[PDB]
Amino acid sequence: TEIRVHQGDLPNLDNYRIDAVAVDTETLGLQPHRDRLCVVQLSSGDGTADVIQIAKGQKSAPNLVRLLSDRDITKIFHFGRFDLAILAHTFGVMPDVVFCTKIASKLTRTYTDRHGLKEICGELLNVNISKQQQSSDWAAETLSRAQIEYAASDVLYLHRLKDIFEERLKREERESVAKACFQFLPMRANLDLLGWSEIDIFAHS
Amino acid sequence: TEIRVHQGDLPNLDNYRIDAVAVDTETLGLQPHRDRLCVVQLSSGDGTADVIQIAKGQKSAPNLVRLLSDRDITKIFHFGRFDLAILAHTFGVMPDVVFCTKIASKLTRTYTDRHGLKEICGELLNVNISKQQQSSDWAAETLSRAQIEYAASDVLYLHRLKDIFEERLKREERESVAKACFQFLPMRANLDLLGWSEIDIFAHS
Amino acid sequence: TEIRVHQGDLPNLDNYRIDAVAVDTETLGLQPHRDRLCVVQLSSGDGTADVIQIAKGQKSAPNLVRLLSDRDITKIFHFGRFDLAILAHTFGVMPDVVFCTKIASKLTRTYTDRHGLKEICGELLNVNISKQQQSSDWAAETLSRAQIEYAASDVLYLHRLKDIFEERLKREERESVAKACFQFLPMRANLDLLGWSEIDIFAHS
Amino acid sequence: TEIRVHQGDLPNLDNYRIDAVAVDTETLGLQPHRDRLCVVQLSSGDGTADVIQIAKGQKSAPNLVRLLSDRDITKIFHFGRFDLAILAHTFGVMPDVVFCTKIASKLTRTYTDRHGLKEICGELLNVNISKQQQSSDWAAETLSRAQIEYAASDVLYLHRLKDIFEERLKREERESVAKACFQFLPMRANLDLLGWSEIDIFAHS
Amino acid sequence: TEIRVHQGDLPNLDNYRIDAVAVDTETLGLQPHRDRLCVVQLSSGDGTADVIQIAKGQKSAPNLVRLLSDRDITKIFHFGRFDLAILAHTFGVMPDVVFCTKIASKLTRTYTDRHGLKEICGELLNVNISKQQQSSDWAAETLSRAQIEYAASDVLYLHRLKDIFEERLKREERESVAKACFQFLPMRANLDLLGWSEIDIFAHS
Amino acid sequence: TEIRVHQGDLPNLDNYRIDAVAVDTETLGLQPHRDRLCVVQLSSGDGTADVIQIAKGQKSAPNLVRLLSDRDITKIFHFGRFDLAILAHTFGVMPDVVFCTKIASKLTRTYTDRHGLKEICGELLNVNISKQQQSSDWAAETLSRAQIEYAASDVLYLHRLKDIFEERLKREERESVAKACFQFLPMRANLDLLGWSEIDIFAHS
Amino acid sequence: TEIRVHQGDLPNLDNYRIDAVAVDTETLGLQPHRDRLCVVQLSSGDGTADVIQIAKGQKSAPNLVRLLSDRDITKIFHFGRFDLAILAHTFGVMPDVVFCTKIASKLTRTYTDRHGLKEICGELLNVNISKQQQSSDWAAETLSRAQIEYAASDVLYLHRLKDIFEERLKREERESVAKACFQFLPMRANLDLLGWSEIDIFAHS
Amino acid sequence: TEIRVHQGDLPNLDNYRIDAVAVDTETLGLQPHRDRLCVVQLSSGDGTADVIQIAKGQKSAPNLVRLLSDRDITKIFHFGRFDLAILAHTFGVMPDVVFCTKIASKLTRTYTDRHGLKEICGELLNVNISKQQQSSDWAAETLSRAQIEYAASDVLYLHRLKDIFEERLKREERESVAKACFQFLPMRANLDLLGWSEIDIFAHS
Repeated sequence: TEIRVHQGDLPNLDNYRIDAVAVDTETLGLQPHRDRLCVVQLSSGDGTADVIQIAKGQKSAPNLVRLLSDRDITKIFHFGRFDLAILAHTFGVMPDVVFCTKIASKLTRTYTDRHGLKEICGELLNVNISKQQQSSDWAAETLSRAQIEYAASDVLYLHRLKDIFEERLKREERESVAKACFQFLPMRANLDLLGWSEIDIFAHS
Repeated sequence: TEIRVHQGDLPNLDNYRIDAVAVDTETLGLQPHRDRLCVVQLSSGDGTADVIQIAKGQKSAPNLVRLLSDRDITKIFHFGRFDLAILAHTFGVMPDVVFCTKIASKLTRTYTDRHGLKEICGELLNVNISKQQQSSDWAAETLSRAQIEYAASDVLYLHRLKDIFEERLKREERESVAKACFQFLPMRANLDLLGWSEIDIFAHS
Repeated sequence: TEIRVHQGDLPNLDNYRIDAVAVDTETLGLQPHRDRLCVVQLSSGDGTADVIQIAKGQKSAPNLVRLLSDRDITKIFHFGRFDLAILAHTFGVMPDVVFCTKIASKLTRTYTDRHGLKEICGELLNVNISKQQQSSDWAAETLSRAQIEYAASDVLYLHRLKDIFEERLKREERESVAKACFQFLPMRANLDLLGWSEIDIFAHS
Repeated sequence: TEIRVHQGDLPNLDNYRIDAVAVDTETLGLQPHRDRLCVVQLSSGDGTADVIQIAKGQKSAPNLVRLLSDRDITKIFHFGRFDLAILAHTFGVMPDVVFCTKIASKLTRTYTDRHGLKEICGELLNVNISKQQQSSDWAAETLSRAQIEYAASDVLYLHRLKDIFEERLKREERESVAKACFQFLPMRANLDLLGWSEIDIFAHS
Repeated sequence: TEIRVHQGDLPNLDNYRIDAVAVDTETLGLQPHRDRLCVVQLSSGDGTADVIQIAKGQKSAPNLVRLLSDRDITKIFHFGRFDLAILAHTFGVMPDVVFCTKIASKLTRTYTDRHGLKEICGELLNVNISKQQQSSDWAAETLSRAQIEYAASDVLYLHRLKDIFEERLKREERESVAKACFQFLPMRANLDLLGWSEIDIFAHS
Repeated sequence: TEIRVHQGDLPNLDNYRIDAVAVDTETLGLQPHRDRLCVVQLSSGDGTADVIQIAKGQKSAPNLVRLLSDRDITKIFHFGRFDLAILAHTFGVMPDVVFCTKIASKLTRTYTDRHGLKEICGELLNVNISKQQQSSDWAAETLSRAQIEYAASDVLYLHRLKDIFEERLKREERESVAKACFQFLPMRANLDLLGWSEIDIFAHS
Repeated sequence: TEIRVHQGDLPNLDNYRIDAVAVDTETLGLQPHRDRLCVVQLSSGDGTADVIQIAKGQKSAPNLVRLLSDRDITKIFHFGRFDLAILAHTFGVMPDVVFCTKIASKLTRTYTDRHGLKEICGELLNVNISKQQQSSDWAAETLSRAQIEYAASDVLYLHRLKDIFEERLKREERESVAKACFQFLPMRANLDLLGWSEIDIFAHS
Repeated sequence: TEIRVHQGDLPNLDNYRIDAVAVDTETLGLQPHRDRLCVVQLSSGDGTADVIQIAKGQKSAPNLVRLLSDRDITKIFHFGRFDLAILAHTFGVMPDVVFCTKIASKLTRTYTDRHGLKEICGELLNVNISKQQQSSDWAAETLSRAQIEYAASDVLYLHRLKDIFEERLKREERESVAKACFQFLPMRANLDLLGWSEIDIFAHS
């Protein structure tokens, strides 16, 4: 696979005049206020991916942010609740046209309790994703080849998954449910940033 | 306290030419598929209430349902997640313009973990609500006077709470958060009806 | 109330030529293999009760056992799962025509999670049962008056409860469910005696 | 291994003029109100099995349903509590002559806590059951060969297990216990359909 | 009631020419290695008690310790597991003739799960023990009168309890079990001193 | 007591030329990043207290911060872990000469597990603190008299507690332990602000 | 591995004129009142073992019981708490001179939390025990060779373990602790038979 | 590798004229009051290590203790909380210049919750340490070759880890936090020795 590695931002949007872009992030941890965004991955759904290393203290990435803001382009995530939070905290823009394969999995793969990306890719595409056998310092000045391949591998399959999940949501007549969930997901992320990350706001207690 | 008790439906909406109506329900239990709707309470905020007994197997209540469907009238609930579910299950109409005092409490009364209606009314209005010392047969053919007064007490104060909560949401600058939560609440209730009542659809696990 | 106290057995069945008898027991504890039966209580529903003190090592109680065996008389219990076990373990006869107010409560009082006898009697009859504020031996040669009255209070109201629960079971269309539960209850007690007292035999795990 | 795959129903009952039939199901999940019946598997106890694909919204399967309601034919299940529930919900007929290998295991294999079908077949028959390599889409229009073979494997051994268990139920003198449990099992499944699926109806709490 | 308060040790054993003595202690906490012995209380079973203040770092109390080591005198404790440990840690002598009302309660009062001294005295002697409403500094140079009376109240009733528990142990044919438990109790206390305070040494895991 | 209420800051430090000042805060909740500081309370150890209401968005309080920064003045807190965190978050200055009555209680009152201020004041001083039991909105523009009295009550007694705790720490030879804990406490609060508030940094796991 | 299999009893005691015998049992489960004794294994400590099949309903085994009753012969068990209980329940004799390798392990192998026989034999002897990969029917008329060998492996190594544990107990000066524990172990087993199997009789709660 | 094994103490400090020494211990268990220190491992950070066997009852090791006391030499531990406790308990000297790789990991490796030495060495150095298959008797008079190699492997890499963690702490600007944690760590160990080993002294509860 071809993986293009960039510093700071995309050079241009020539490769992203499309209807949907797959998006993922890597960080130093699960807490956006402590653990900075380190790498952002994008894919057009073809056999290539873009991996953008983000510098410490970087507040802007103009081309990427133009992609994130374009209402005409659906951003595909796996568990977008986190990626939306860290992206909004880092660059100040919250995407509002999104698709999340984890919510879709919870709405369609009702015969299992395993909704991780590895299990989804294995079941839906017969593609074997190999997951890192160790964690690493994503803030390293120079990423290893294994890191680059793993980061690109996290976005290469989201288009095919979205297509399959759209077929399943149509078959079982749950399209409007998913649509409402996706509409609320950015605000769920905002609730996380504001301090309710450990609270199910809709629960009785 | 004037409490008007009706069988089946309101006679008309002459008392409900207003911008917001407080709504509550009573049932035989927490599971809409097993436990039928027994009582619906309404208040215009003028210190009076309407208590409508719903018959077993009743499928229609055109005047009440006309009120519930009117998008120009905000329906105020406390923990509307349940009431919306049972109302939609019973009458086939899902309200889509709502305000929930429990979500508002969780978004504003951040200094406590106790969000029940009795406590909210106590703190915000210095009004003492006396709650039943046991449960009762809400399906009884004739409700007792104590039952009627208890049922009306659940709607008499929701307008005043909504006014106060709106002041607090404005003060802490969380109005758009609450608006998005209320917009999603009917779909959360629908998700409950469809079989996800025990699942936080946005959680990682 | 007149409470007649007997040693070992009823003198005769002159007071029990009836269709239903209320039954309760008092033991040295919850484990029938260790904790012996001490008292058996009966009521015809006429507001009087018989309290039969059972001696240590007693193997027979012929008049009582004739009552327990008579298929034309329904035995009413509250949580008969236990009483059936201790009676069968002590006298060798398992009743097979029974009614249990706890199962009936779980099938009809779906609006609460409190199914104890005190709450049922309070909510269904407005009768205040006063429960012992301390424990007792019950193996005492001579029971106190307070002890005798506390024991009688457990059988004095079961007929009225059975009548009301039968009305509710008919109303909610659960008569055949209750009948099957009562038909299985003696075997559930037998399973307890055989060693499965801590196992839900129908659970997946 | 001959596996005949059908859509909707058996062509005839020529293969099922027998005293007992092994039955299993596959669904979209564990909740009958949400997750539809997708496959029914049958076996005569021979080296072949019948796999019947059930269409979405299908209300009738007359030849199969005649088999399910034939009181002269024992239906053998593993954990029939579920299969009975989904079958009764889908076709409106509750079988009432059943044998469950999981209840039998809990009554006889008291030296282990693993009562799943794989462990039982391994210990009792030295047969190696290979389980699904993923939780596939049982609602697929065309089942894969792996799916068909896995579905058949669930019924091929239930006759031999039923035979062995009935020797250890007579050896350990538990025949009447097992018979009563099997007689109650359809009502346990009905209770599941009515809304008590999470409730041990016989427990103290 | 007469309470004699002493510094360091009894002046003599003139009041303790008896076959059994009730013993209790007070400390700065539950961990003998950190929390020193502050008070020891004794009673002959009559209407008076002796309360002995132990100084910080005190290693010897010859008259009291003489009493503790006299094998012709049974030492009565409530939950002697603790008192034996702290006494041996402080004075270097482990009593080996003991009676514990907590073990006796667990072996006889099988109809309850509350085995504390207050509950025992109330049920077996209709005596109301009033327990201090706030812990206090038992190491204070001068004990208050209320403190002294509480400390004495903890030993005044143990003889009467021992007599009743012995009657019950004979009645229920558990004398040899209880005797063997009391014989083992000092070694359980030694195990506590050696570092096994959180381990049931007889448990499977 | 005389309680002087101020907006924003002390007028001067004329009342605080002292060696130790008692400090407490009130906020909108437990999470410093979400819940703003609303009230700061101070006491010289006399019979009066100062209550300074802090406005939304206030960044500066020069007289208060002079007191908080003065290394020659010990700041007495109860559970200073929180107050230090919120003070440093609000005004940008972390006090570094502190005494915490809760740590001292945990180091000296080893005979109890209840270390709250009400219980400590009750035991050590025989002073009854009455708690609001209401939990009001401390950000209100005008505080009620009850709010002012409750807020002052939290600082009026800390000097007397500090004196007693110092006596006990000397008696049990734990002075250097307390000194080390107090020296680390500001860094524990900083760790809370940085994102480790739910992590015991010294735990094995 | 000479293994002699017998029916009912040893033919004689010619192989057991020794000072310590390794003993183990197999049953149909963990509950002696429900699960009968099926096999008894004995070893003189040499390279051979005796495996005695016990018949259903068998009440006597005179030669075995002669061995179990002999006070001059130490019975070595691993987790003798169970074996003593089932032996006493089956044959009516409680051994009173015992050694348990699990208690010894808990008193000496303080550097691990795994006290099972496999771990002990592996660490202390470098002997690899391969345990049953599936439970089995120990009541089978004919045991398989693999089954018999598994049964023999449980007694073949206990003498060597006892020798090592006694040396280690001497090294850490815990001989009298172990002796007292072994003396109490038969009464712990009796307590299990009487109904306290789930209770640590020495715990505070 | 070169591993020098000594009895009692180092002969001299000729190999330890360095700024920092890696230190680890092995014991008979986790409780210093019960489980004696058995082995001490030292490294200069080069490819060799010293392994010192400590005798039972040994109170002094002058050269080792001289090293531990020298404030110009930083002692590197992994989870030094334990080693500091056991060293001070055994030799009476509490080191006060320390670096702990577990605290450093918890302050920098925020992207994982697994902070054990094996994981750290695997991630940071790509060195695979193979750990024993169980624990072992570290009190043996003669250690095995496998024991000696396993013990040396625990100190051989701490210098390289300290260098990497120090670079990361500078990078993420947490140097002063780490320094304060390390300054408090010896007092945390002292708190463990004094009896607060199970208590987070800074927690609210």
